[PDB]
Amino acid sequence: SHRKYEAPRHGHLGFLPRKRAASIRARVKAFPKDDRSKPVALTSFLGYK
Amino acid sequence: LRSLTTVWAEHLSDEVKRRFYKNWYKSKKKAFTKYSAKYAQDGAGIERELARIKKYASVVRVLVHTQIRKTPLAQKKAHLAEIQLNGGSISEKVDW
Amino acid sequence: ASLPHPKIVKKHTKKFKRHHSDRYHRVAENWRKQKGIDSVVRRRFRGNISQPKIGYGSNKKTKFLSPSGHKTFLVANVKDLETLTMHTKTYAAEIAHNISAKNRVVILARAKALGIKVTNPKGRLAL
Amino acid sequence: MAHFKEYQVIGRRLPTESVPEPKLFRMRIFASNEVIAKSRYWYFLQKLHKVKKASGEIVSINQINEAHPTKVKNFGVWVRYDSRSGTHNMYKEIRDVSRVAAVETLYQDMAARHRARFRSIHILKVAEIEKTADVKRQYVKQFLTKDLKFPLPHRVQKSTKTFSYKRPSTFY
Amino acid sequence: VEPVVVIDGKGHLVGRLASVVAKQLLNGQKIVVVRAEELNISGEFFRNKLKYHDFLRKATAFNKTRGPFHFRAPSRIFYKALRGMVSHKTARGKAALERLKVFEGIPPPYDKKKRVVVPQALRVLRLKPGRKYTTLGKLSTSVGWKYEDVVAKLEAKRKVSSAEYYAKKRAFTKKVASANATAAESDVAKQLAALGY
Amino acid sequence: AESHRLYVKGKHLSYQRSKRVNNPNVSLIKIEGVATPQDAQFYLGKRIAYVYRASKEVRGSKIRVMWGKVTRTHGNSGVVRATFRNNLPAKTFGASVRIFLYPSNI
RNA sequence: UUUGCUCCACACAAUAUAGAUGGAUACGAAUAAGGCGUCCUUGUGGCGUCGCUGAACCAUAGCAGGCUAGCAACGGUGCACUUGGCGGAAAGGCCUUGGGUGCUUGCUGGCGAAUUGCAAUGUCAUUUUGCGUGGGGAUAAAUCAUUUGUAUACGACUUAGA
RNA sequence: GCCCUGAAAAUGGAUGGCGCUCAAGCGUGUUACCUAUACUCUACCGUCAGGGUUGAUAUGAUGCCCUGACGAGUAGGCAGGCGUGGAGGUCAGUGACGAAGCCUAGACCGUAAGGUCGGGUCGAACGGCCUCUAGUGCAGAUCUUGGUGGUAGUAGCAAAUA
RNA sequence: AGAACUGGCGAUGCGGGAUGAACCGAACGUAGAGUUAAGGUGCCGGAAUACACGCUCAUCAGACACCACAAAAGGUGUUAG
RNA sequence: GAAAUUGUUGAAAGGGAAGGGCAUUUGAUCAGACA
Ligand SMILES: [Mg+2]
Ligand SMILES: [Mg+2]
Ligand SMILES: [Mg+2]
Ligand SMILES: [Mg+2]
Ligand SMILES: [Mg+2]
Ligand SMILES: [Mg+2]
Ligand SMILES: [Mg+2]
Ligand SMILES: [Mg+2]
Ligand SMILES: [Mg+2]
Ligand SMILES: [Mg+2]
Ligand SMILES: [Mg+2]
Ligand SMILES: [Mg+2]
Ligand SMILES: [Mg+2]
Ligand SMILES: [Mg+2]
Ligand SMILES: [Mg+2]
Ligand SMILES: [Mg+2]
Ligand SMILES: [Mg+2]
Ligand SMILES: [Mg+2]
Ligand SMILES: [Mg+2]
Ligand SMILES: [Mg+2]
Ligand SMILES: [Mg+2]
Ligand SMILES: [Mg+2]
Ligand SMILES: [Mg+2]
Ligand SMILES: [Mg+2]
Ligand SMILES: [Mg+2]
Ligand SMILES: [Mg+2]
Ligand SMILES: [Mg+2]
Ligand SMILES: [Mg+2]
Ligand SMILES: [Mg+2]
Ligand SMILES: [Mg+2]
Ligand SMILES: [Mg+2]
Ligand SMILES: [Mg+2]
Ligand SMILES: [Mg+2]
Ligand SMILES: [Mg+2]
Ligand SMILES: [Mg+2]
Ligand SMILES: [Mg+2]
Ligand SMILES: [Mg+2]
Ligand SMILES: [Mg+2]
Ligand SMILES: [Mg+2]
Ligand SMILES: [Mg+2]
Ligand SMILES: [Mg+2]
Ligand SMILES: [Mg+2]
Ligand SMILES: [Mg+2]
Ligand SMILES: [Mg+2]
Ligand SMILES: [Mg+2]
Ligand SMILES: [Mg+2]
Ligand SMILES: [Mg+2]
Ligand SMILES: [Mg+2]
Ligand SMILES: [Mg+2]
Ligand SMILES: [Mg+2]
Ligand SMILES: [Mg+2]
Ligand SMILES: [Mg+2]
Ligand SMILES: [Mg+2]
Repeated sequence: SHRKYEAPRHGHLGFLPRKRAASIRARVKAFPKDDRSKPVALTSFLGYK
Repeated sequence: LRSLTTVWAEHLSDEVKRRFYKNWYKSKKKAFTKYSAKYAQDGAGIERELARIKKYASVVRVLVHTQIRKTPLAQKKAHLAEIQLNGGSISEKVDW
Repeated sequence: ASLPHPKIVKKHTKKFKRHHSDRYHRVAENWRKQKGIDSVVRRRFRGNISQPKIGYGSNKKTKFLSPSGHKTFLVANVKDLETLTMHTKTYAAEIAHNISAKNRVVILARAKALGIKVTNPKGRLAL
Repeated sequence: MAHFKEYQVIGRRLPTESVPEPKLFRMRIFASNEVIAKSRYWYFLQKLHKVKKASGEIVSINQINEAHPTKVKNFGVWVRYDSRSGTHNMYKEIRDVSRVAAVETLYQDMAARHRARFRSIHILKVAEIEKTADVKRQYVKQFLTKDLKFPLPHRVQKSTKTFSYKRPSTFY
Repeated sequence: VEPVVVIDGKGHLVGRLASVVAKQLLNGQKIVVVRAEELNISGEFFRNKLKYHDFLRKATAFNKTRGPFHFRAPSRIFYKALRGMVSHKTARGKAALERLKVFEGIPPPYDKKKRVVVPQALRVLRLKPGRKYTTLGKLSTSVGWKYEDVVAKLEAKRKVSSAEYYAKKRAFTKKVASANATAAESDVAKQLAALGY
Repeated sequence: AESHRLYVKGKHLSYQRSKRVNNPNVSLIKIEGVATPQDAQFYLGKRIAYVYRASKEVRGSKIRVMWGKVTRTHGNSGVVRATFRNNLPAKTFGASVRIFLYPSNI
């Protein structure tokens, strides 16, 4: 009929589904834009917290 | 974006080698043993692959893995993963 | 071997099963008429089963003939069998279901002599 | 309403004892068959005279053929028509080769430009504009200028089968 | 007619191209459609952009998954137009659709095969000159499509190779004509003229 | 040589039908290369075979045939109506079909 | 786990088919403009020509295409081989070299065909699979249980174990 | 006249949908074409009507033969029939060499109610015809009694310290 | 909500109006062949992407009776008077 | 020693029910008539 009072929803819908991940190693979905004028090197690294 | 080839190093640490397995102890550990042979023959095949990466390919990533044994952890099985390589020029990339 | 007759035409060979006789076991297949008020079947809405009606009735001519041209006549014994003696081209004897095995062989044997056809000549045939 | 013919129709009031030989009136009528024509005739007569069909008679019906059917002509046309909120007099000019073709496109034009159907129109006059420079509507004078010529740009030829192996061209 | 008909999308009117493709399937004719990004729609770009957003907002209120799916790619805007012209929930319908294939660009096999056109859906034969229309590629790239640039690139590359193919061919038929000529006015040739050849 | 065909290629289109009711007793055939009812007035009468395959061999072959004939022309673009000995299966809509040249009139 | 797997070859069996029956025959771009040929000063160039549909082009004769001979050509084509090159959008296909070999209806000969009885698709395609033989080649792993806790309601996940 | 402004509602959405712009839109004209249980012709069923025909020595006179028209149907009327218990008559009916019952995507007759056969199972009685008689035909009535399911290997089997 | 005359629905399927008690067409024995009604013929979908003359371009065009709505008032858009 | 309902064996079908109508393919199955 209409809330009555207004509040923000709870939690962010841009993080669904709130599912277990397919892997312990989260995936790099994106790399830095490439500038081919610079020397060659990695763009990421592995380690343990 | 579509993967075209992968070229691999000749020798591969047991650390990576054992990521390719689920029952390492019981296994004959034959992983990459026919591949390793491809170097023998002058080099021929690994070249044309590197060579073909060079010719086509919009991007190049490197296959690297952690030295998990240099780490106090228990799990002997390392982590392997692709890292995009940004320094200049496709060919300069794959040489690197 | 029967009187020649016009091509026997059956008009609706499919059996008229009861409505929903396929839907609940409690409803037998035997034809029964819908009397209900709203009913699609009684109302003849495109799509449902047909109902028997007099249009389907068979040619006065070929009605009652079985494929071979002979009206069938149920038979209990030789006396019965013999009522067909002047009508071999028109009737065929069916031997009654409760006639014994040794009595069938008499009948079968006499029908042969009389040139009378038998529709079920392998009943109880002690082979 | 169809493909037209033009008819002379002649009618008169029925004769009587005291008034034998009543006056006789004629209309040129544009209809598609003689049955519509005769009816149309009585429609307008009763818009003019004390008569109904019941108490009057058709004396003659004759089709009139165009005099020079392969001569181009500039027609002037006068019409009365009914709109959704009023009725109206009007003048168009049509350029064709017979009155009968002319009346066909008029009826078209009225239906197209003014949404007027057949029931709602009254042709008043259709007459040949004898000398140009009495032609008045521009969409016609346009076609009287000397040594006239024009292209027909963007040719669309009609394909006779679903696929084509070329790629067409609108040259012409 | 042929076992497969390859249609060059370019210059065609979506819904007319769809309408004829549908029928052909249903009648047993296999079809692949190419360069679907060079497809046309009447109405200026903005109109079909607004129409596309209209489509864009229909979705299952409880679960936007189950709801209407919106494909942004030119081939697929196309396929949609098509599918609606085919009774796609019937087996006979599924069957006809499997005879279809749509492509942005012109990928292998087909780039060396010949493509045809459909005059009754050819914009430059149909649209009144003056009317405004829309190119699928530009329409799609404004509703999410990601690959206009990479198709353009591959095409320009394909377009070079085929310009050669051609040039060679034109070179060779020039010879062929010159032969078929060093042999006109011969007896056999005059004979064939008589018979319409 | 390489062509041995003595028939004209053809297509099982629909059954005769309304919007919402079909009649399996009449099939509608599109005859390759026939575009007008006048054009199709030629094939009226010609016999039609729908030739198909099966797994059980029979009278010798693994090839069976449904036979029919063209009976009238249908509509404005050379489509034709035909009846068969037994109505055609309806998985056949879109299948090819053979029209012959007999009974001949030339 | 009673000799298993894979690629190549034919063989037998099954199995099926959304529907072979001469050929899917490749610029691009424009449409109030173009294609082609030619010349040239190479250009938004000169000159010529074409369209008005693929109603085309190519192929097409021979026991569903048999057995044979010759001639004129030096051309065409099929097949397996071999030379060099191209194609990554799904390249998985295109072009080129050279010898071999079949066919050639380019032209001219010899022989054959019947009785399938006046029609009856009259069987000439390509799908998947199963099992023998033998010509190449190859010689694992996953799971249960056990175990870790970066994981967990149960499954799952993540470690570890000659 | 068409178009545009005037023109604001609640799940996402409806010229029936796709989609259409010298229309696949609006007005109007001209042909062709598709298809109702309707119309025309034909076969067959049944209903009603009009004729014909006792003449034996062969079989239905409620018959047989010619002809014409018609056919929707709730409530409701009437008619001709199907089926069950039991009774009079009859067929000198069936049957332990297998009655009755039960089973059977086997056969056959009837428009239908139903009727007949085969095969399996079974074990002591049972049927056709003319008549007589009724405690005579079920899907429902939150119907009566009995039996059986899905629910479901589910809720659960956790108070009283071990 | 209540009367008048007729025709219908109720008691009635069949074709059309996507859909729908009453609208349009047409009323039903079993069937073959033909022709039509109302309504249609781009594709869904049987049937001309048929002919012809105009009109209309809508940054919420329009698209067929019953019927699933729009009005006063305005426009130097465009058309014909 | 029926039915509901159940187990096994054989056969078949199954992209948000199943079942039904006209029609035909395919598989299985079967009557009759011929001489
Ligand atoms: Mg609020
Ligand atoms: Mg998972
Ligand atoms: Mg590779
Ligand atoms: Mg009942
Ligand atoms: Mg009810
Ligand atoms: Mg009711
Ligand atoms: Mg005159
Ligand atoms: Mg299939
Ligand atoms: Mg030129
Ligand atoms: Mg040039
Ligand atoms: Mg020039
Ligand atoms: Mg050509
Ligand atoms: Mg040969
Ligand atoms: Mg492909
Ligand atoms: Mg010879
Ligand atoms: Mg082996
Ligand atoms: Mg609207
Ligand atoms: Mg429509
Ligand atoms: Mg119109
Ligand atoms: Mg009828
Ligand atoms: Mg009649
Ligand atoms: Mg009645
Ligand atoms: Mg009784
Ligand atoms: Mg009784
Ligand atoms: Mg009693
Ligand atoms: Mg029998
Ligand atoms: Mg027995
Ligand atoms: Mg018994
Ligand atoms: Mg006893
Ligand atoms: Mg009695
Ligand atoms: Mg009682
Ligand atoms: Mg009952
Ligand atoms: Mg009960
Ligand atoms: Mg009940
Ligand atoms: Mg009841
Ligand atoms: Mg009960
Ligand atoms: Mg109980
Ligand atoms: Mg238990
Ligand atoms: Mg429990
Ligand atoms: Mg406790
Ligand atoms: Mg408890
Ligand atoms: Mg009532
Ligand atoms: Mg009614
Ligand atoms: Mg209907
Ligand atoms: Mg409506
Ligand atoms: Mg549709
Ligand atoms: Mg159609
Ligand atoms: Mg026409
Ligand atoms: Mg009105
Ligand atoms: Mg106004
Ligand atoms: Mg105005
Ligand atoms: Mg017992
Ligand atoms: Mg059936």
